[PDB]
Amino acid sequence: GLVKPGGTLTLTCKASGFTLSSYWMCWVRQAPGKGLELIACLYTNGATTWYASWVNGRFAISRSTSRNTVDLNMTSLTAADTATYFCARGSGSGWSWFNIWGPGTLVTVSSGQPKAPSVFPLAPCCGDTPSSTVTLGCLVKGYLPEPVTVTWNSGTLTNGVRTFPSVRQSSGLYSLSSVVSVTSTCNVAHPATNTKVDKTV
Amino acid sequence: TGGILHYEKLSKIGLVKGVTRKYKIKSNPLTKDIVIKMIPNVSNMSQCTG
Ligand SMILES: *[C@@H]1O[C@H](CO)[C@@H](O)[C@H](O)[C@H]1NC(C)=O
Repeated sequence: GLVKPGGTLTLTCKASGFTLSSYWMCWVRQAPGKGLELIACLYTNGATTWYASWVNGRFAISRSTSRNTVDLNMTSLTAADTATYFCARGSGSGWSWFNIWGPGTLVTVSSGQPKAPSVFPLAPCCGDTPSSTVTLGCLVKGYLPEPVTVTWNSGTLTNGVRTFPSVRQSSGLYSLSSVVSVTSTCNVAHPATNTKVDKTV
Repeated sequence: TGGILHYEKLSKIGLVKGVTRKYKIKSNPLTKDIVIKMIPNVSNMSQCTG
């Protein structure tokens, strides 16, 4: 997900439910909070390619044809290129609608380098009166790569889980918050910085 | 049409007079244009075109 303005990145399809060579394959991109945009398809023969009008040779598709993978190459990246890049299979060998969408890979262009997340235990103090309904949770801030995973005590109780979407501060880093409710217990991992800390049950 | 082939002597040597036909040759063509598409439209089955 980390990349420098003007750098290069290579992605891969994560569908893995079929033989990749026998299907129509596009790469779909979606800027955060924006509409879906189609980048580039790849015919089953493997030489003929379709490209949108705006790429103009900036992106390129190929397949490993041995490991059953499909790649996308990027150059001269800018802030507009920050998006989630979806590998979409398209129902048939030829041009068609997509019925299988890959999980997607987050991509972030930024002058900053990966920052380890700051985890805070937010909780109503012990001094206030405890009601029958209690609400607890964790808080994560101070991290630069967008993707976060918020699990809770290894996820054995997810009935009251309520994770919130991330938001940027003015300096470019993100912060989220998660709350729970149980009768009168938190692990957050950030893979890009490889931090998986969990304390203060 | 008339006779200028001396058909009697010809008949004696095995050439019997047959049918007499007119002579018609093409002329004055009428020109019309038409488009022929050598590639079919496969939009309704594009998924299986490959
Ligand atoms: C992507 O392009 C760059 C520069 O042209 C090149 O160094 C890199 O090997 C390419 N990656 C792939 C997977 O083709």
